[PDB]
Amino acid sequence: MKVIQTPRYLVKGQGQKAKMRCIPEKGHPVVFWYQQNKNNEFKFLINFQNQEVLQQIDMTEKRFSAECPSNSPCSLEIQSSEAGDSALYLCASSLNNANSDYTFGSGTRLLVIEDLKNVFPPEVAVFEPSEAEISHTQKATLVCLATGFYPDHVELSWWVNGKEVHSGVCTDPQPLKEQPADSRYALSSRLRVSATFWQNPRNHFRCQVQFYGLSDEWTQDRAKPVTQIVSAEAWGRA
Amino acid sequence: ADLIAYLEQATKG
Amino acid sequence: QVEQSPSALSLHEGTGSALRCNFTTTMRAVQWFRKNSRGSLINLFYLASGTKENGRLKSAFDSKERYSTLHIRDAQLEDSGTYFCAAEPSSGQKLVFGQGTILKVYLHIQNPDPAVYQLRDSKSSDKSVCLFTDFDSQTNVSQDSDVYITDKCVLDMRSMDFKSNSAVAWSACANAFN
Amino acid sequence: EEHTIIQAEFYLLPDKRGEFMFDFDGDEIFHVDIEKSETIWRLEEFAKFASFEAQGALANIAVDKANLDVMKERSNNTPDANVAPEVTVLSRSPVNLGEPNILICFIDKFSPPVVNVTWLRNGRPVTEGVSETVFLPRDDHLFRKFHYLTFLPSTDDFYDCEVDHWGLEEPLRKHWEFE
Amino acid sequence: SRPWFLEYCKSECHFYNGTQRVRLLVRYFYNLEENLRFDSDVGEFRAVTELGRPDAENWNSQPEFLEQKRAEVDTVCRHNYEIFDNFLVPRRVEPTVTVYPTLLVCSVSDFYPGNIEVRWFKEEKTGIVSTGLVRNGDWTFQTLVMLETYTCQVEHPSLTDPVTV
Ligand SMILES: *[C@@H]1O[C@H](CO)[C@@H](O)[C@H](O)[C@H]1NC(C)=O
Ligand SMILES: *[C@H]1O[C@H](CO)[C@@H](O)[C@H](O)[C@H]1NC(C)=O
Repeated sequence: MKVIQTPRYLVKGQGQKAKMRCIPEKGHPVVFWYQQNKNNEFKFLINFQNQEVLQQIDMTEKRFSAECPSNSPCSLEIQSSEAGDSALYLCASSLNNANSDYTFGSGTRLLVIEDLKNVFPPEVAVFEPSEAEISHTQKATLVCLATGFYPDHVELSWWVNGKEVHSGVCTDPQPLKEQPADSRYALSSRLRVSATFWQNPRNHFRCQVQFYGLSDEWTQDRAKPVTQIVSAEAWGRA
Repeated sequence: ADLIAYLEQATKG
Repeated sequence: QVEQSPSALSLHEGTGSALRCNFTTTMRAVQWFRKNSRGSLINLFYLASGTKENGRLKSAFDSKERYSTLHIRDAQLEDSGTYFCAAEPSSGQKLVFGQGTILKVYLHIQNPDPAVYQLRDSKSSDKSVCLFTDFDSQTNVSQDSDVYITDKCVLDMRSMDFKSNSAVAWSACANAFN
Repeated sequence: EEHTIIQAEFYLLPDKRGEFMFDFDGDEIFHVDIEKSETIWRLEEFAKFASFEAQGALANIAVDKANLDVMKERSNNTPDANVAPEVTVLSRSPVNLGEPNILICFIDKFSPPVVNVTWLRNGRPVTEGVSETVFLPRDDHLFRKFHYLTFLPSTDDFYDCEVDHWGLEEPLRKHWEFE
Repeated sequence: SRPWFLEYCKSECHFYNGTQRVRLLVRYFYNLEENLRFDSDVGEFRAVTELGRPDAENWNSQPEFLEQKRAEVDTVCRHNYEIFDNFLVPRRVEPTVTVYPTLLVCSVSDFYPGNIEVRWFKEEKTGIVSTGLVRNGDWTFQTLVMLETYTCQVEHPSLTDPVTV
């Protein structure tokens, strides 16, 4: 097995507890927790073999709570989140404490805001290929657009004929701000296929965007902006 | 690990 | 002839979509079927005009326009299966089908916990198989030599409101699923 | 700071069973297993903060046994009616399907301090994930006792706590389902 | 029914204000009825029933025994308090609060000590029924406070600031 971390993304308002989960490779007893910031600076947080703690810092002891319960995923929980906890929490596993050959998991991108009031899902729309491009290049490009989502915790995938695809796909490196002056975000992706394939009505195109939001307590008129999937479709025209 | 005190049971009869 | 679209579909639980049939001539009426794992053609709808709702499904038909549509909302595992549409042209008495839509409803794994266990045979400690289980829908499995590895499949322990995926290999359990 | 520590001990006939336990504000601090002659802390974290010589407990018991014979002869062995317990069942926390939990069987207001308790999952006795507490003291002359059951909440399983005592006509059985 | 003979003794240390005012109470019970007491405030043995009289006679005529007994307020009660005061007296276990409808219910579970306040919300003094405080027998309490129909507030010695919904 390969170090598995969930949730891939996370958001909490100040004062709330933020818990993170981690599953080590199969047979890896030693477990590591590190923290990386946007400046790409790492900081060892805590260390476990099986249940028992091998080492930890003075911050983790006061503000963090970590466990590696037998037959149960190791966890790391902040007790009172602050804006400075906003970082990437990498967890790794090792087979042997005497061996430094570490394998890190995906990690959990934690963000801490004043209030969960500005949490908005993305609005996703697919845009059909231009007649112009099809005649001029004989290739059809679809573009997906996720807009008005916050924070920038999204996962964009293309699905064709009930299968995810990567070939002819590329997604914007990072979500841009709709208004650089906090902001609500926007993201786009391109999928490119042969005009023929596109012109086939037997073919179905769908841009699926996973959003990471609340779970939790919601006190506002609109629906709870929970972790959900927002998707858009498009059909092969001839 | 201090030692806890207790009442010895008294004898009857 | 009947042009049904699309060819395939994958839907995470609680998602929705639509199927469509297009006709090359006037049809008396249209029907929608679902062929479940056990290859039985469940009758979902019959309509000669207008629209009908049957639970999470609703179909609409239009003879002049020579089209029909089926809408799924709030997908469930039980919805998986290849959907067909069938209609009779007013010209004759014989039924025409579409190419069909292979639907597959992806499950939502709350607490992934992949692991590969080994199981002994209940008749002899000689035989044993490998069980890869409790992974999330993302993961996939491939097939070497006298090494067999089934495809994946999801089971539902309803009494515990729990569901989990699984796959089997047989021919060590460490190398089986690479 | 208003509290109450209680050294509870006794000897019972004809069952020939005794007990020595300490009580703080209604909760057991520890007791002594006479057979193995050693201190048994209610919670494991207690051992670090204190200690108790079990020998003294056994000593007291012996004297209790003694006194008991004295009390029997003083009352012409005049027997007394038995007091039937009140059994109750309930989870320790809110119950979530697939989310491990604990069933608590609570036997109360009964004497003498001797009963047989049987956990039943789907009509069958459970010998795994079963705990119990010694007979705890109440304000009054009656006793109190807890039994615990580790379980995974499902809609298919149904549980029963069966309590047998000399004050009852037949074994008592309190039920519990996820419903 | 079946005859039984029980020799039961409870030695009670009472603390009104920590080591401020301590009171020893030795209680002796034969079968289901108490028969003999020793109250540190009386300093002497007193039979509660006919059956306890012989003992009171005997023990009260043992000067050194009564003497040792009166002292046990200190040599035993005090001695123990200073010990338990280190871990038992200052024990704090934070409650776990959950709101759900079966009739809305506020589940306050897994908490110590038993001193706790659970209020529904403006605050509602009407249509409130609770199971009452429930001892788990493992140094933890739980209670169900239900409002007939929103906010549930909880105050507890283990909480600097109250807990809400
Ligand atoms: C209780 O005890 C404390 C400390 O021993 C003392 O300061 C306080 O005055 C006492 N309270 C009362 C009611 O006398
Ligand atoms: C409890 O069970 C034991 C063994 O089954 C038995 O000997 C004893 O009489 C029972 N006690 C009762 C009936 O309360």
